[PDB]
Amino acid sequence: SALTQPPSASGSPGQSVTISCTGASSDVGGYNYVSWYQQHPGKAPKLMIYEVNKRPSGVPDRFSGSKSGNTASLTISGLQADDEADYYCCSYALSRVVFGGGTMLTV
Amino acid sequence: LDPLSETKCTLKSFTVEKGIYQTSNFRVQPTESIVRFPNITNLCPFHEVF
Repeated sequence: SALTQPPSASGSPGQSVTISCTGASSDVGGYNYVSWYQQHPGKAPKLMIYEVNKRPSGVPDRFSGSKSGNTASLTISGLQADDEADYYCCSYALSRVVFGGGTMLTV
Repeated sequence: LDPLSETKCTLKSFTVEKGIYQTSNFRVQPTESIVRFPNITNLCPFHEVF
């Protein structure tokens, strides 16, 4: 099954928003194969979340991730005027990278 | 070719004396048809672990 995400989401500065993701897969290695990448307008993406209960080093604490069943969630503690960008959830369970459909974020 | 020839082959001789000298062999009725009766189901998670 291919990944799916909401068409978009809205918010405002200081508010805590969240983004969802459905259509994940599994294997003998676990079920934590979900990663979120934030791609600004007209430039290379950047890794934001991996191992949803974790994240890369140096990543601001303004973001957080969690999973529940076949659905995942990307929690953000606070938006900013510069946070307007696309977000894609991606699964790499069965040695096959299947990016998400993409969801827009605005204020 | 006939019961006498199999009797000879069991005796290993060309001159059989009088009697029931050999219990030639047994009559195994042959299997005429073959049957395979497995179950029915779907594919397997082949590479969900490999």
